[PDB]
Amino acid sequence: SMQGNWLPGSQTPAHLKDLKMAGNFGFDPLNLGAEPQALRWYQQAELVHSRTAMMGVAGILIPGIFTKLGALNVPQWYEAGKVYIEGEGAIPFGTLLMTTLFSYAFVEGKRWQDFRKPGSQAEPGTFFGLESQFKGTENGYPGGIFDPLGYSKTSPEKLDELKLKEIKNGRLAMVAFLGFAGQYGATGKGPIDNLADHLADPWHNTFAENGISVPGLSAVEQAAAN
Amino acid sequence: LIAAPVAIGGSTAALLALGRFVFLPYQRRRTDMEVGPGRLGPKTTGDTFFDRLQKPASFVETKSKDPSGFGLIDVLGWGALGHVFGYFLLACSSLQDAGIEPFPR
Amino acid sequence: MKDFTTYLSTAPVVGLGWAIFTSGLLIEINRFFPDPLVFSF
Amino acid sequence: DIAGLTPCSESKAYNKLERKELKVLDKRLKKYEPGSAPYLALQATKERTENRFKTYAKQGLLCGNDGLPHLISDPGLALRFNHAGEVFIPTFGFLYVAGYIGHVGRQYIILSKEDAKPTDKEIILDVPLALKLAFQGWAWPLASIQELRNGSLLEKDENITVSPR
Amino acid sequence: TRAGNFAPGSEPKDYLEGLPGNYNFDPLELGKEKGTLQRYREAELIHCRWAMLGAAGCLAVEVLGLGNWYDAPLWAVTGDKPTWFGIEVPFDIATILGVEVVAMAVAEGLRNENQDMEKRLYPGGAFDPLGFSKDPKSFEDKKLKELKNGRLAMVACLGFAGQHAATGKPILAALGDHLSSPFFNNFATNGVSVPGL
Amino acid sequence: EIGPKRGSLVKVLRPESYWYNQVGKVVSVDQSGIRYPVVVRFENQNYAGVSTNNYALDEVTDPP
Amino acid sequence: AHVVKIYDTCIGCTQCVRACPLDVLEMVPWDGCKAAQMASSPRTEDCVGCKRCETACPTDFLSVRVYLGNESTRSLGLAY
Ligand code: CLA
Ligand SMILES: CC(/C=C/C=C(C)/C=C/[C@@]12O[C@]1(C)C[C@@H](O)CC2(C)C)=C\C=C\C=C(C)\C=C\C=C(C)\C=C\[C@@]12O[C@]1(C)C[C@@H](O)CC2(C)C
Ligand SMILES: CC1=C(/C=C/C(C)=C/C=C/C(C)=C\C=C\C=C(C)/C=C/C=C(C)/C=C/C2=C(C)CCCC2(C)C)C(C)(C)CCC1
Repeated sequence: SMQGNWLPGSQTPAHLKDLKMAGNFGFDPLNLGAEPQALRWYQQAELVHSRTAMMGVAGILIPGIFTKLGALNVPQWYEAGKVYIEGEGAIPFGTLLMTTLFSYAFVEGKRWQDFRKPGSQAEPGTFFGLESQFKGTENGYPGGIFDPLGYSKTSPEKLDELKLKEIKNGRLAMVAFLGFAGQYGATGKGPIDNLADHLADPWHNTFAENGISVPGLSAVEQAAAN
Repeated sequence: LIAAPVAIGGSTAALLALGRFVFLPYQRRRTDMEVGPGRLGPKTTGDTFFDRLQKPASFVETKSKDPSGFGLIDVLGWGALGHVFGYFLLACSSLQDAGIEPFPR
Repeated sequence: MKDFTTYLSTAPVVGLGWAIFTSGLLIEINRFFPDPLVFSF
Repeated sequence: DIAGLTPCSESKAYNKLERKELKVLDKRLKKYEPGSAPYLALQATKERTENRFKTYAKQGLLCGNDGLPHLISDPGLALRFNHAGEVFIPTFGFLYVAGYIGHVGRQYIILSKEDAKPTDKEIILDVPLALKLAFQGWAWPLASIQELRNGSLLEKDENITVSPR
Repeated sequence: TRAGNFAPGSEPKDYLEGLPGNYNFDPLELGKEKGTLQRYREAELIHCRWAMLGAAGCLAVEVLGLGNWYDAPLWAVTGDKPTWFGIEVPFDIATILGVEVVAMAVAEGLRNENQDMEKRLYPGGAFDPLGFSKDPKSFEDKKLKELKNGRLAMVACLGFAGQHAATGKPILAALGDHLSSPFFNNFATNGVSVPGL
Repeated sequence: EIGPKRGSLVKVLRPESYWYNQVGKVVSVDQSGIRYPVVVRFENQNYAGVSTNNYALDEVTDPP
Repeated sequence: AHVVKIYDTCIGCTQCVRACPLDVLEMVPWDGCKAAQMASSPRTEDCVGCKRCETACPTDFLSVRVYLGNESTRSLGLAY
């Protein structure tokens, strides 16, 4: 049901009050999730944007953290594309992009056909006999081989808690990646260097101090200094 | 350059043989769904001199001296097709014999 | 206030408020930023 | 270097045009004292001219046989070569705002039509609903796609006035 | 009786049920009308048979080491004597074109005048001298296998055409290039199949 | 009695009418047996300026 | 002169005869309307085609129709 609120005192949309959702806070002022399986499609869009954002951010911080500690010489994420391509063991960019596009289209084709008809991928004799566990128990939550440790076959009150923990860490990594592109756009440095700069020197290292994010604010500082 | 009489005669004999032994059963079926009984048929009725000119001729519907329906008009048309094909082949051979290559290299 | 703000809500004032807002927005963009041709960030 | 157009950074006619504009702008500079306000305005105009010529160059812009920069319109050619900022990204930039105005006009038309004497609402605007719809139109293509599939966007012609031919 | 699905969970089209090679493949709803469906069926069957013939020629020119399929018809351009299986036939190119056009004309004229749908699809008789179509079960099995290998050959012919349009190497050379360094030698490395890699 | 209910929304299928494939409200239906007894009122005026018109029985059906 | 035709859609507000300053239209009894009236044009040779009856017609489409053509000395409105 309803847990928390994105804005206390705001008028909750009617489609979000009695709705059983993972991480629902009433945050839909534009009423995009008014229709029911339209919200199901955007639930899957939010889940699949967050899951690749989780892997993307973890692929940025954990190599970035280990770079600060000096264990690995892994470069920064923004220049990692040119680092691998210019290397002597480089698969060409056209081959990599075609392989990524072909592999994801096959995967997202199964994900798409699961959405239109739930449990339709469990038809016998299609994926060499192992498609019997490929039936999605919930929209955006397929299960089966995707949960081989049995961490979802638990009490129902623990399941939505795990779903709430998934969407909360999913949204947090999702705004983190926007911060990562914005901080590379403004400062031109990695998130680890930016975090160390803010920790060691918080006042002089701010997005307001940088003129890229807020144009003309540095001229206000220069005019006030003179 | 290919000799003209043998090429022309072979092309027109092949086209006449195709018209009589091959294309004739497919003929008189496209026309049967074109000028057949229940469909269009006659465009005119026939009252005046300027209106009888669109009536069919007198020598194209008499009977069939050939075992098939291959009449004089069909003979003329398929012979014209054969002459056309033979002249096309002769023209291509002449263009090749002049040292000019029309085909892409 | 209600009687006057009903007149304030009619189309000629809306024909100004949108006009003033959009015009001033474009003036400030063309003023603080120079005249560009390419959206190359 | 497509369609026989040299880049603006390496074009002689582009620099000759810049020198000609600097010459005529400095011609008016000799008629005023340097400590005057028309001199400051002319200096700011010259600075804006120099900044515009510098920023128009080194940005992938190209020109041919005139000294005036050209725009590449074909997609793909403007994507393989760095020319997407000319018209490719302004295309989606305009369409977002163009679809913004069309969507908020549609929602206001729909909302006003389910009200008594709706003809008055077109000449008597209401501010709180129009401003709420104005700030609830950022996701216009997302609202447009969902209405397209389900028939709320369109209307069957059995309730549409059609010509009697 | 369906031989599989082109997509697990697709919408089952009711107009492709009692047909060989039924995968419910088409999403464009082509061949909804029965006569157009039969016309497209016989067109697909004879297109796939010609795909068999073309793939067989293009592969037998490679596995026999007699040249490549693309420069095989270059004998008429240079005006030398044509060779087939090391026989050295002496026939002139114009005679080849004439006999080919008249033979294919009589073949497609006698084929089109069957005037019955089942034998327009599957004639039998003189065209089936081995007589393995006596029982319906093996007949439909060979129908399914013929249609599957025919669709595969129809893909293969366009594959050969695209491979030669990209690189001048023959089919076996491209197969060896993909066998040796698949990541360094494929369609994405030439830069012409996809614009800008 | 012979026509639609009074006050019910109806659809006009008269081709030459301005309100072809439109929705109008029945204001009166005549029971005297005249040519066009079904009289309806429309919310939007025509080009002349009127807002009401009369139609026959076959020109009036319930809209979906 | 001009041809003036009145269709059965007329229901008799007796106002199309007032808008015509030429005495072209007249009103006859009828039975196809509530008012039991129907417009008629006895002096159709005296009409000029000014279409004032069309402006006065409230039916959609109009019950009275005036068609131009075959003009004469009276339908052209010349006093000379
Ligand atoms: C927001 C309302 C709205 C919408 C969604 C449309 C949509 C359409 N119109 Mg229409 N139009 C409108 C208002 C609108 N029009 C107004 C107010 C006028 C009078 C000036 C016209 C005059 C008009 C003509 C003459 C034509 C169209 C055509 C079209 C079509 C082409 C799309 C387009 O950009 O046309 C171009 C539209 C214009 C040039 C009009 C621009 C006027 C402004 C932008 C509208 C302002 C509306 C306002 C801001 C909404 C209030 C917001 C609310 C929050 C209060 C499309 C179906 C064309 C067609 O038939 O295509 C099939 C066509 O020939 N329209
Ligand atoms: C006949 C054929 C090939 C014939 C080859 C021949 C004669 C080759 C002969 C030679 O090579 C030799 C032996 C040796 C060489 O030295 C000389 C030549 C002379 C060159 C290929 C057909 C090839 C046929 C092909 C490739 C057909 C492709 C069809 C497609 C893609 C259909 C599309 C759709 O499926 C979608 C996408 C979606 C659906 O909704 C809708 C539909 C319409 C069903
Ligand atoms: C009698 C008889 C017979 C025989 C027959 C024959 C043998 C025939 C042939 C025929 C032929 C063998 C041919 C024909 C022809 C016809 C025609 C009618 C033609 C035409 C032509 C044309 C028209 C041409 C044209 C041209 C020119 C002029 C120039 C340029 C080129 C061209 C080509 C275009 C038999 C015994 C069988 C039987 C009995 C009877």
